[PDB]
Amino acid sequence: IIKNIARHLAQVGDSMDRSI
Amino acid sequence: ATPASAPDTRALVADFVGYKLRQKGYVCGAGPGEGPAADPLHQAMRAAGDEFETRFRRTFSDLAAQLHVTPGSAQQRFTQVSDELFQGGPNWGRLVAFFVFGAALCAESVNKEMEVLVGQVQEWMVAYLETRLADWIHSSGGWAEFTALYGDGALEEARRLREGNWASVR
Repeated sequence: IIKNIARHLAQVGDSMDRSI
Repeated sequence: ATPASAPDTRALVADFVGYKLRQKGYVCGAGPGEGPAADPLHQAMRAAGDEFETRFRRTFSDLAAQLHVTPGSAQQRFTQVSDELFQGGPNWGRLVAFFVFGAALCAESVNKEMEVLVGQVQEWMVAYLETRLADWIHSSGGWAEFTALYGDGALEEARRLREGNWASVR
């Protein structure tokens, strides 16, 4: 559907969680 | 030595959702501090929707806002956006996002007296976990490796910001 959008929350979440 | 699970996972989910629902009205329970317990499940569930959030800002609203630019849909698109990336990157953050997305929407739907939707979401979650993510869960041993994933938060040398000691000038 929207992998670009999914990637956004994915990368942002991954980085922010592990201390952006 | 083969320890068995006394309570079913759904009961824990209900306790988590119920707890979150109670947390916004009347804090009921206790404050777990110094005293290692044999229950990392409840702690993991708590962290799953508290760890990244405490180091983020307000993911409960920000994540839904920063991704609210592109025309989305209802709940069928919310939990689906998490699985979308799961198909090409079952990273720890994807597992957390999938859980927090469902939990948040379910907790909201429960307050909105929409158990009908909650049952559908949970049904889909269980189905997906035992269909597409079956092998993944089997590899992670359920939440086995997850316990070591939420162990720390600042410890990361993959893409973590290089500041102070590392990169002082830019």
